[PDB]
Amino acid sequence: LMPYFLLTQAVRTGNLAKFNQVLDQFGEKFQADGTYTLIIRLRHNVIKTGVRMISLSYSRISLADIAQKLQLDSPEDAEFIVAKAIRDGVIEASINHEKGYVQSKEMIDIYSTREPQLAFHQRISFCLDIHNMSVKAMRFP
Amino acid sequence: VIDAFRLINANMMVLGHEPRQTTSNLGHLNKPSIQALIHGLNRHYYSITINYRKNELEQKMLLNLHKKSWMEGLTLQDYSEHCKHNESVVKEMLELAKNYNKAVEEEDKMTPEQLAIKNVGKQDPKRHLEEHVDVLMTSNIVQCLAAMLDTVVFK
Amino acid sequence: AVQKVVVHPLVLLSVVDHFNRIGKVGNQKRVVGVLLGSWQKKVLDVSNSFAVPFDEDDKDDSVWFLDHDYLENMYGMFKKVNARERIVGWYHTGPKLHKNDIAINELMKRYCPNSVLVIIDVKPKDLGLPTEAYISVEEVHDDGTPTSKTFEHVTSEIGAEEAEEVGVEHLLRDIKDTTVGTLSQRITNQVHGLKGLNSKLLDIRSYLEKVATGKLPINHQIIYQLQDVFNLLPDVSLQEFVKAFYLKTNDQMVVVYLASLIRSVVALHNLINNKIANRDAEKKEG
Amino acid sequence: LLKLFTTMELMRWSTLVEDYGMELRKGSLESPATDVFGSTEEGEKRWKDLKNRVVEHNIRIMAKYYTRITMKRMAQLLDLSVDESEAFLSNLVVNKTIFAKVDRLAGIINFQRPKDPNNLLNDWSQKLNSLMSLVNKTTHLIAKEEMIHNLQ
Amino acid sequence: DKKFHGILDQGEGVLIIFDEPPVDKTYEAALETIQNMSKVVDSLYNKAKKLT
Amino acid sequence: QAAELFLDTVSTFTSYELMDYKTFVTYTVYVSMIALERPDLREKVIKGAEILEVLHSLPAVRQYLFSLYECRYSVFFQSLAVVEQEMKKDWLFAPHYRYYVREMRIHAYSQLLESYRSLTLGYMAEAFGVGVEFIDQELSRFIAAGRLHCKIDKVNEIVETNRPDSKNWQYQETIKKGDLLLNRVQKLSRVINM
Amino acid sequence: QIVGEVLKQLTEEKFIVKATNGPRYVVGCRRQLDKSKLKPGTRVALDMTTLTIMRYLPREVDPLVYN
Amino acid sequence: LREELQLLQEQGSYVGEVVRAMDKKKVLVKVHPEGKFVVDVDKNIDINDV
Amino acid sequence: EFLHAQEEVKRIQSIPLVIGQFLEAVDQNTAIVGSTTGSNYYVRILSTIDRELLKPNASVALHKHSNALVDVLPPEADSSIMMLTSDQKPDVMYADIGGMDIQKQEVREAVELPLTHFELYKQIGIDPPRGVLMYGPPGCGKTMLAKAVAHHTTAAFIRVVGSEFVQKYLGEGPRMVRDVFRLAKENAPAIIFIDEIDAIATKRFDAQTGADREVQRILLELLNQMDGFDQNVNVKVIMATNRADTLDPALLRPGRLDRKIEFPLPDRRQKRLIFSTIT
Amino acid sequence: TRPANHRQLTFEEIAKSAKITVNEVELLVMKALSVGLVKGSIDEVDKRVHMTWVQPRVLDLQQIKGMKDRLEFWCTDVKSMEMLVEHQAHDILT
Ligand SMILES: Nc1ncnc2c1ncn2[C@@H]1O[C@H](COP(=O)(O)OP(=O)(O)O)[C@@H](O)[C@H]1O
Repeated sequence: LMPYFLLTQAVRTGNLAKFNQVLDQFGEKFQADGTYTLIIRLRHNVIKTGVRMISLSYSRISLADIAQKLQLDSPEDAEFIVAKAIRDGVIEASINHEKGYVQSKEMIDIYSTREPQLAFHQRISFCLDIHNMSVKAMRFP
Repeated sequence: VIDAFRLINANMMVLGHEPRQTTSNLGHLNKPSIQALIHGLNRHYYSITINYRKNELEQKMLLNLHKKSWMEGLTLQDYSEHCKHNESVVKEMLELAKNYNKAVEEEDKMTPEQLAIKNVGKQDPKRHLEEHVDVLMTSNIVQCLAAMLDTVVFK
Repeated sequence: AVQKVVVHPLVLLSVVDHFNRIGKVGNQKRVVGVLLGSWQKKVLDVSNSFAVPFDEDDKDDSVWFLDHDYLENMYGMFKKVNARERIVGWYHTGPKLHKNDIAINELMKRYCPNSVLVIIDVKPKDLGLPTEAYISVEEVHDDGTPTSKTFEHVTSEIGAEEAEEVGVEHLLRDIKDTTVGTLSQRITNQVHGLKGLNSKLLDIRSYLEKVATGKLPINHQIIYQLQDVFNLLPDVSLQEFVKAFYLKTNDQMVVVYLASLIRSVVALHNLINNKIANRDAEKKEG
Repeated sequence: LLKLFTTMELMRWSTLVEDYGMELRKGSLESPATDVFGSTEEGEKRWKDLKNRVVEHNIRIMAKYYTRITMKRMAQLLDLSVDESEAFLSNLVVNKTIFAKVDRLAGIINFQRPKDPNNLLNDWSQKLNSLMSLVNKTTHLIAKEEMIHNLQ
Repeated sequence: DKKFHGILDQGEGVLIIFDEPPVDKTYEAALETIQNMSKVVDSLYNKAKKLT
Repeated sequence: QAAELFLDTVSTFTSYELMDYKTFVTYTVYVSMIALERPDLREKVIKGAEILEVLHSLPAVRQYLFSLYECRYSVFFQSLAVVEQEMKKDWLFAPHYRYYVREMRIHAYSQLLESYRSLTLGYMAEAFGVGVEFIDQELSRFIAAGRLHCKIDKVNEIVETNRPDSKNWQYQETIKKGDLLLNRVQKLSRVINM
Repeated sequence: QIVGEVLKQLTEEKFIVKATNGPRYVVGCRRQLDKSKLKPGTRVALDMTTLTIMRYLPREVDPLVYN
Repeated sequence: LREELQLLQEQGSYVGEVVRAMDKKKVLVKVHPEGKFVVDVDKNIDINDV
Repeated sequence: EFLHAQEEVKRIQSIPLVIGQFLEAVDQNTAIVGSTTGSNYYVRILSTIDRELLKPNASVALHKHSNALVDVLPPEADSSIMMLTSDQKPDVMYADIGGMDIQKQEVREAVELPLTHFELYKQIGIDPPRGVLMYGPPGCGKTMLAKAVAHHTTAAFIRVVGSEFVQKYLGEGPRMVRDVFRLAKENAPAIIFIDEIDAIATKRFDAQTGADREVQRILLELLNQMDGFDQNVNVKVIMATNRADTLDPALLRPGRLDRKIEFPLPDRRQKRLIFSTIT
Repeated sequence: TRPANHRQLTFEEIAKSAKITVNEVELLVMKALSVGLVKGSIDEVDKRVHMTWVQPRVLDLQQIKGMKDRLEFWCTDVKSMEMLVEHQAHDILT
């Protein structure tokens, strides 16, 4: 996990050369585990992960600023990346071809207080199977 | 209590006493009171069994009409006293939190039933059972369903 | 003149039995007597009943007879045994009311100034109504309408007599008409509540339809004065749900966290305790 | 008195000085009126005391009628400018007479207390029970009038 | 020091005053019940009886 | 846990154990500063007469403690750096990159931006030191860390905070704890049926 | 109806009442006896059978001294 | 438990301080409200059990 | 059907109950309660309520016609009034008293136990005093130290009032001592202050006259409660008396109360100090 | 006619209904509140008047079909939702 820790730091930072070196150093075990094809995929999706974190960080971030932050050096590539992030639905960052506007959040609506209970009311479903297992597992002799 | 008996003359006792005749019906649920036993009444002859004329056109009339709750099941009562009731419910179950806490560190390794009998506390697992929590849960959902049912009626 | 009346669960069955016992030879379908009780705080209550044989003829509804001397002797005996009891009104069966009621009310009002009429449905049990109350108001039908009888219904609610709970519980002892089985009982409470709402509102819709057809006289002067507000009251605006998006949904989600989870945890605790006991018993049995 | 006491009329004192201001110039006796308003120094002080008195009266009656009123209209109704209207509006609220909240940048006011969701659903339930009672009363009324109307 | 109820919107040069509803203490009380009824029981009991 | 059992000013010796009573106080001040920003700490440590006396003994220690209490960031950051430098010369240096100055300013920035909605980066920079870019990069780093509940409008250089209501923030806490306990009960569901 | 003095109010519906001679009982107003106006030390009428207070009563005036 | 409540409607059991245990299944007993009350002995306890 | 039956049997009257003070829970399903009129009879304890509020000698609630244990009242002070929690209220702080000291060093010695120091009572091997009797006239106030001290170190203060205690409530006199002791035991920072002992409460030179035996029994139970205290917690008990000659030796003997303090007349130099403080 | 269906009584709608000027709307709605025609909130940013009536009058009994249709609409909605919740509750009521 020490190179994995450095991989996590590289993912957060967004740099490329540093982790490419350590992959060349200790990437053989990753090949043995069978994730080296994914490892390269993370190496080139590091910018995607950085965009999500910085998009969660900022309200209206400049397309030039995000390009400089994640080493894009191109306004068009930055516009494409945020285009590719919104179409994946991972983040809510939108595009305004004027300067790159992104909407903010809003107050809590009808279903925003109800989506936890809707996704968590399976508690009784666990309760019923626990009771049913007890039904199966209370043999007296 | 509606107990009926008969006074007897002196001849019934000198003959075969217990004037209760030869049958196995008045011996059903025949428990005369201790003060009745030491008095002659309810002891001289017998205790009379009681029955109620629960005939139909009379009993169906009583149950249908007297105990009347027919459109009163549509009450909503979302938070008339329930916001503070939920505050009390949380506080009571916070006490259950401490009680169900107290239990998990008792939890001794000597057949905990042995510990439980001599250290009863009437905690959430023992006496303040899940049924009380069910009562709180039923109260919440009933107000929920009533409010939601009328919400979709509101069209 | 009374604001409202409240009927006890004390006289309804007595009237029905009186109908049954005097209907053996009198098949007029018309049972007429007096209801006795008390009126203290604009709330009228009935505590005793009595039936008198009573015959009718359809000719102008003016053929009848009663036993007034016996009925008056009953009232004196009832007042002697219980002073607070007084004749609060006179009752007649046969909800299809005829025209002799005005003559009966005029004769009996010497016992009660605000004479009232009561109809008991011995055989009918339509939805839950045991009886209906009637107040005599002939002080002009309306502002611009001709003269009429216009016997109106003073609001009636079934009261809660004391010391009869013991008897009724012992009597039935089979249905248990209480909130017992809270979840299932409230489901039944929701069921017949919807049944009552659907039946009564359908009756109101039928009345509006029949008013539209005009086959019956239209009492619109009170119908629209009472139903217009009912219709226009803004219970359909959903923006107050928008303002109260968390009307209680916060309490809904805590109950999910703190009733369903708690039930799951305590059930889980019971099972794992049983599983430990069963595993130990299996391993240490021999 | 009949005009200026009740029914929440717009007490535009500019109109009142000629509609009901005749007591200043000539009335039946006009001797108390000249003592009150016909005086020079104390009369003009009482004139100003009538001028404001109708302003709080106009604010108070507007409170129970209009929830949100634009700043220009309220100032015109108070016969003053924006700053003078807001100054008196501040004078009422510091006395707890009215429940008023103003957005000074937007120049918009509100007089309704924010309805807590607890009591908001309570009045909804009370509205529901009022409807339920109306159903019961209408059902008894129509069914019995149905019984009278089919006695044929 | 929580003596006032508002937020200072310097961008608009204003301060938005909001009437905070304090009846929402059920929220925090519920969380405390969650914390002191679950953490103290599930970890301790089911780590002691790891084998079942 | 440190502070709750360490504000007790009952020393076994007048000047021993932790090298002094003055060093005992400096540990108290550092631990308290990591602990909390500004609740009624005026009635917890400031009301402490022995506390006020020892800050009279140490003016520099009194300087930043009052600077945090007065929320004057112009002197706070300079004094906060001096605090970090002093902690460097101390063997109790374990929070070398977590809780010297970053955690305290996280409390300070949270204290500052709360009761605010949109405070400009340029003016908050001069009110909190100098180097508008330095504060801008500091805010971006700390927002990425997770705290400082706000967002930056870079195209207009504004700090638009997002403070949840008492209902909203607390409801967020419940759904987080709901996530943890669902993870717990699922683990317990694994414990059963095996 | 037996007469006592309510020592204290157990709950909103439970009231601890001392019989002037015998033991303290507790009673409870049924529906409309205005439990708010009842105070610790008030005078109420009780019945060993009806289980409740049927009506409330003010105080005394030292009659021998009064006349 | 309901039957226990109905039994306790008759005060249930009465506390007595046993003093003298006579041979003919008789114990004098002392009761706080009144005092001595000579009575028989229950079936579950013998004469010597007193 | 059986969930319905289980919800059917739980009626238990659900009706206005009564109070007969509980004596002690002998076992489960068996109990001994004492009704207020005496009539101590054994009852059956339901499983609904138990040790969670079933403290040995606290006032409890019982069915009206059944007298069965249903509920227990937590509060004990308001059962017979006799003052209540005078804590959390500065009436006369401490140094603002005009009486200066008289001694006030044995009183500060008395407040040492409320002022923690019970841990310092051990280790150091001291046996701290438990009962302080002040056999002084109304000079120095004789309650300005009890109204203070309770606020100097935050502690509950109860007036008790001995004259009120001796009344028809002689049967519940033992019960009220148990209740007030439980209130004291509930709050370790508390002090019991009893007044007017000399004239009425268990005078020893004058023969018993009617209800005097009842007063002696009440003192006997108060002695029982103070012996049951046995330094379990840090509560303190102080009686204020004008003359301790008539007091019973049971309280006067060491081992129950030891510290005797006399508060003399205004002490002219102190009297001028009292006037200056009051003025 | 509109049971809160159109609860936005804008100035233009008021102008259509009463052919009155803008300044007279304030007096007209004032007298409406006094008599009892409309008792709802009166705004001016959007000029919205909330709709409550407590003084009913003749509803043109020849046009009773409108209220009959609305009432039967309520009947259909209530019965449909009652059947829907019954469908969701066959696992308890059946
Ligand atoms: N500063 C003070 N110093 C001394 N006595 C005071 C002071 N302030 C008030 N007092 C008096 O002390 C009195 C206490 O009286 P009381 O309690 O009846 O005496 P005892 O406690 O002996 O029965 C009060 O009446 C009050 O007037």
